[PDB]
Amino acid sequence: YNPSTTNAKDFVDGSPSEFLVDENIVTMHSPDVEFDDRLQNITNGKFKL
Amino acid sequence: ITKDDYNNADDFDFVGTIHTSSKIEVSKVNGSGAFGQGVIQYAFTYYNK
Repeated sequence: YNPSTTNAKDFVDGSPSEFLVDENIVTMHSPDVEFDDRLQNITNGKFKL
Repeated sequence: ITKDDYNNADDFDFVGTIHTSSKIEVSKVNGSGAFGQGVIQYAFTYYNK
């Protein structure tokens, strides 16, 4: 949106039930998580991708 | 009688002697293992074969 014209709220109110994709936040799916229950309890694990 | 490095009078007692200042710190790692819920305390003791 152009901030000089409209606010964020007024812009979203034209279609508040619209969805956008997000590749900046992804969802990794490995068999270890589903089958190894030790990886379903990770909490803020410092890892590199 | 097959040892010639007896340097004090406490080396002959039934109970052993500790000369060094053992520094043993225990920290909890999370992610790997299998334990039961509760609190746990670790005890240490030297013993000659």
